[PDB]
Amino acid sequence: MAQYDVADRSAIVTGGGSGIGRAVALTLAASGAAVLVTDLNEEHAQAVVAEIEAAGGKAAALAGDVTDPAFGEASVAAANALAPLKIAVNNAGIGGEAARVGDYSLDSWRKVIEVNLNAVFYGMQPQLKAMAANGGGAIVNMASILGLVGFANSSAYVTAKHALLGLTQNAALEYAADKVRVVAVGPGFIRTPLVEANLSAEALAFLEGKHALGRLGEPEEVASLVAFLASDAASFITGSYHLVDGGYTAQ
Amino acid sequence: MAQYDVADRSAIVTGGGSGIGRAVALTLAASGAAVLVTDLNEEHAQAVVAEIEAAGGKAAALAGDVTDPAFGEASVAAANALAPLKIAVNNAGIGGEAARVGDYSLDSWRKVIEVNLNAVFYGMQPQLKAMAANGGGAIVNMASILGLVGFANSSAYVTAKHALLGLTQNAALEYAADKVRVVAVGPGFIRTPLVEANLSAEALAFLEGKHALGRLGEPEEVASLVAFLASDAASFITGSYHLVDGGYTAQ
Amino acid sequence: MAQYDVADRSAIVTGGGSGIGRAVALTLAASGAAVLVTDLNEEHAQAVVAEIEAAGGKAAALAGDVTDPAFGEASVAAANALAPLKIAVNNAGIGGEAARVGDYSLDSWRKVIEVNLNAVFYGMQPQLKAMAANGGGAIVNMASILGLVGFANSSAYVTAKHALLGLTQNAALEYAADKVRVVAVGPGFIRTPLVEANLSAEALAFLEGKHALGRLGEPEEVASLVAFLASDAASFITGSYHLVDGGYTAQ
Amino acid sequence: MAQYDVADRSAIVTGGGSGIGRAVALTLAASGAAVLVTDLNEEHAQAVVAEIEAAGGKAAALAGDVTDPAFGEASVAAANALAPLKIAVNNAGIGGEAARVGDYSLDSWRKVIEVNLNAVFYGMQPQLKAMAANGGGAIVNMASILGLVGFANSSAYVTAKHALLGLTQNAALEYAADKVRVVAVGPGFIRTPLVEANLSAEALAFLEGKHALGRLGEPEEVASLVAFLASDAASFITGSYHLVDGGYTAQ
Ligand SMILES: NC(=O)c1ccc[n+]([C@@H]2O[C@H](COP(=O)([O-])OP(=O)(O)OC[C@H]3O[C@@H](n4cnc5c(N)ncnc54)[C@H](O)[C@@H]3O)[C@@H](O)[C@H]2O)c1
Ligand SMILES: NC(=O)c1ccc[n+]([C@@H]2O[C@H](COP(=O)([O-])OP(=O)(O)OC[C@H]3O[C@@H](n4cnc5c(N)ncnc54)[C@H](O)[C@@H]3O)[C@@H](O)[C@H]2O)c1
Ligand SMILES: NC(=O)c1ccc[n+]([C@@H]2O[C@H](COP(=O)([O-])OP(=O)(O)OC[C@H]3O[C@@H](n4cnc5c(N)ncnc54)[C@H](O)[C@@H]3O)[C@@H](O)[C@H]2O)c1
Ligand SMILES: NC(=O)c1ccc[n+]([C@@H]2O[C@H](COP(=O)([O-])OP(=O)(O)OC[C@H]3O[C@@H](n4cnc5c(N)ncnc54)[C@H](O)[C@@H]3O)[C@@H](O)[C@H]2O)c1
Ligand SMILES: [Zn+2]
Ligand SMILES: [Zn+2]
Ligand SMILES: [Zn+2]
Ligand SMILES: [Zn+2]
Ligand SMILES: [Zn+2]
Ligand SMILES: [Zn+2]
Ligand SMILES: [Zn+2]
Ligand SMILES: [Zn+2]
Ligand SMILES: [Zn+2]
Ligand SMILES: [Zn+2]
Repeated sequence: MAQYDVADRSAIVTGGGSGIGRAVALTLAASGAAVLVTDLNEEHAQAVVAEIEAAGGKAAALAGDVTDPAFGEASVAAANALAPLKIAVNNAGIGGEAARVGDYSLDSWRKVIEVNLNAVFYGMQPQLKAMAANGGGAIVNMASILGLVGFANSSAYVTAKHALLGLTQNAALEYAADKVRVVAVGPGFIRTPLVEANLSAEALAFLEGKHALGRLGEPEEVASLVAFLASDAASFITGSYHLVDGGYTAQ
Repeated sequence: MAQYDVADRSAIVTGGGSGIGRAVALTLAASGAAVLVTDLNEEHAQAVVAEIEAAGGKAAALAGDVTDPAFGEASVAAANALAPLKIAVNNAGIGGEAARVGDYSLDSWRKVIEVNLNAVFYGMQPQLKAMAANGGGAIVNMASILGLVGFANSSAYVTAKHALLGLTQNAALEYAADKVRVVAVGPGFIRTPLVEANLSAEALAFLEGKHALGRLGEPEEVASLVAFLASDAASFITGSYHLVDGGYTAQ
Repeated sequence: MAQYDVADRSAIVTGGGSGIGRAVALTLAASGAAVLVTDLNEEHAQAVVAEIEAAGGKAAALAGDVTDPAFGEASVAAANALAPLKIAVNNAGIGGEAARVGDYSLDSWRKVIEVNLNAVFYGMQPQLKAMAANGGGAIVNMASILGLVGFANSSAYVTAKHALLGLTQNAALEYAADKVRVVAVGPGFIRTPLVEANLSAEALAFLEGKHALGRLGEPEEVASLVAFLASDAASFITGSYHLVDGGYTAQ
Repeated sequence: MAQYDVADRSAIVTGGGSGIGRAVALTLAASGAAVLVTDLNEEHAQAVVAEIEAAGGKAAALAGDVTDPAFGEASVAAANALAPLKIAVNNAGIGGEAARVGDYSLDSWRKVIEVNLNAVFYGMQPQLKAMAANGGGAIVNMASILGLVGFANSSAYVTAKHALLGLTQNAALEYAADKVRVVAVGPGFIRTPLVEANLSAEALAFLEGKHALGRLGEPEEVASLVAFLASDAASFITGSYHLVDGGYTAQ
């Protein structure tokens, strides 16, 4: 019977057509949030919107690329047109080329920075200004355990994640006075069916060994934290990093 | 309309007679938890159980000293009477003398360690075993911003809150496989009646400037995070540190 | 009267003609390091080389832009031509537009990222492979206290410097087997010529008041740490972040 | 040919008789420091002074228990007699029992805390006062990787070392005005001869795998960083925690 004060407000969830973003959208809607579900995938974004409408919640699907600053502008105006924008979850992420730092391809590095960092930046610009004018809010940026620690062959990913904590802090420092809070969430390895369906049974069991809890997290487990940080309950929580990693980074 | 997944179990709130402890007990009871308010101050702890009971909640008081390991054994029994124990908040803490390391009294150092660190460990011992026995749960150790950063003339206090992150980290690693989660919460300067009663207007301002949000935090604001990480919704969050600091440590 | 085990090997130092990168190159070459001083400003790189050679040290200038991957291929080759490349200090950086996250120029954001992060990555690529090749070495990345904590209106910079900590961690993990150590250094505010030149005395004062020591650092004071980490003495130090901030991030 | 600007003054190295304390004494002395080995083992402390005078340096033993505040007072008198005290390494530490938090021996916990933390504090009080009067100095506090991250079954230790970073921060803030620097070192697992002696082949192989460099640290490698941070070359470094771990904490 978990419910969060996220009503009477619109909420953007970028990359919300699948996995953790989906879990976020559904959870936020199911506490009364007007959820603008944005994604490169028009059809997934609609497929989610349909569940939220079917569950009894308001939700709308903008399709687009977060690397387009204009698309960030157009997700804020679409959200504001459901309810005042008072929530943004910059979740949309790709995993990138699997290569060492000396072998990493300059286009693949640049792509991973563009999406996992710069698109969060482009998205935040019209989120901060909207929330700031309409009296306050909460931006949740989707980082990782790998915004704190390393993992071999995922340098660009590791690097992007790490960058987010600094942009999170700075946005939080700058817009605290406008009562717009900015936090970062830091999951351990989550069973997003991309992961499940990409990994061998041997590989899955290895990562499982990295986390003290002895499993991978579920999307719903990240969403619950995101929803809490996005709520009025977390009114004193800004600029900070929050792990959901079943004890990965504790050793 | 915030509500947390803590029903059908007992919660020990140490130093729950007053301040953030009192906010926590209130907030935990209100969502269905059976709260054992433990305090030195038997009557404070009673006063709090009444508000719970006059709000429809369930709760009992136990007066004792967390510095006595026995009292921590006795707190777990008393809680497990009410319902199976699955939450414990080690919240009880004290200020200690206002001095520089080189001028610190060997008693005030030893005292602040004993209460603010050792007593947290003493309570944890039975807390863990009892939670493991009954298939798992959640321990939230009340730390601070000052378990991460310094404050001048509060060495003993800062040292103790730093310590708590390690204890938290080890306990989480060691009892993951028992589904017993352990986390720590770092508030910024909270507006308790003792802080309101102690601070000059000038000193109060100075601390406000140090927080990005441009105010001290309210107890209910710490209470909310604690209730969430104590809840089933936080089932993948363990060993981690969680700030509720209004952007104090983001600069 | 300090000396460093940095002899019989070549040492790239990006941003070499000015402030901190200059001090690095001096300190390294004064312990017998063959210093390639690389920089946009040919004639600034030349003026440092001369100071080295004048003190007895072996140094070469190679003016260009680190935002060209070609110019890190070339910088390495021209280092290997003096002595085996066993040291690289990715020090070159820029500050970017003084503006809020919401108002931040996209041009300036991408230009601050490019120099401070991507160029570090482009120049680390051949560095890593080159040092791996001459049976080991050490890369030092010039981050900041602002890879740890925020400073408002410098979001891009802060974001960039935060990123380096991940890249650094990932490089280290990935090339530890090949005995190539990677480490970040985090200075606080340093009185470079350009910092002394553009700060007003009022600004300068305010900053000194945020550092415990009550002054800004000197470049001499950053180069020593850089030199030590880049030496054979720091043989068991890889992947870690080392603050030279006069107590700035301790509060 | 590494040398450190640690001359024209006395150093305290507590635990200076064996392992990382012994390596520290040897390294400091060689660069013109007048070392006061202080240790429990009367003999071992003397055998280290002998190695120091044999290589040509200046050194004195003083056998005692750091847990005795008076012995700190006496150690500092002894140092101030050799030369004005401007180094203090609080190196002296013990393991405690290998048990879970819930089963952990209450005296073994209290013992560990007493030495690893409180003794460092007891010792610091006269260290700090003496260094402020005689125009500044440095205090290196020996922490560990286990001051940041957990290790299963060593909870009292992990706790004690975490605590050191708080004490280290606070001291640093309070006496920065008096030019007393306070830092912490975090070694990874170090194959000191006592550790060479107590590990099975199976257990040593397990720890080596946890370190990116794929071997345990040598005590000379920890000795070098301690020496640097203690030196005039580190004059803008205070309040900070310096890992020498072999990439242990970078994953
Ligand atoms: N183990 C994990 O899965 C894990 C752990 C930590 C953090 N994360 C982060 O969580 C977020 C979501 O991860 P996930 O595992 O749920 O991913 P996913 O692959 O399941 O879904 C991500 C969605 O992002 C969308 N997307 C990609 N690029 C886009 C772009 N340029 N514009 C718009 N939409 C775009 C895709 O359509 C996709 O549906 C990412 O930021 C990821 O980095 C994932
Ligand atoms: N500024 C703040 O108020 C602030 C900020 C961050 C963290 N905290 C932490 O929150 C916790 C609660 O602090 P607060 O501000 O609500 O203070 P408080 O004094 O208002 O409440 C603390 C309660 O703990 C009890 N207590 C103290 N020592 C005890 C002992 N040995 N045995 C049993 N009960 C004992 C007291 O009787 C008191 O009722 C402490 O750990 C404190 O350090 C407080
Ligand atoms: N307060 C400070 O000065 C301070 C403190 C912390 C960190 N840092 C970092 O230290 C490094 C040096 O900064 P600084 O203070 O010495 O500044 P600086 O301007 O004095 O030195 C930077 C040098 O890099 C050169 N440069 C810039 N872009 C380049 C490019 N694309 N290719 C080649 N050369 C280029 C400049 O011409 C200059 O010689 C940077 O990474 C900076 O962020 C500086
Ligand atoms: N693997 C490692 O060796 C390692 C890694 C990281 C941190 N550390 C820390 O490094 C420090 C030195 O440990 P070590 O590896 O040299 O261990 P060690 O046991 O070889 O040396 C510790 C020394 O301290 C002395 N000592 C102990 N209690 C004392 C007391 N009360 N008063 C005076 N002297 C006392 C002992 O006689 C001994 O010579 C400790 O603080 C330890 O926790 C050790
Ligand atoms: Zn389509
Ligand atoms: Zn599909
Ligand atoms: Zn499944
Ligand atoms: Zn109030
Ligand atoms: Zn700070
Ligand atoms: Zn030119
Ligand atoms: Zn010029
Ligand atoms: Zn000057
Ligand atoms: Zn050996
Ligand atoms: Zn780790």
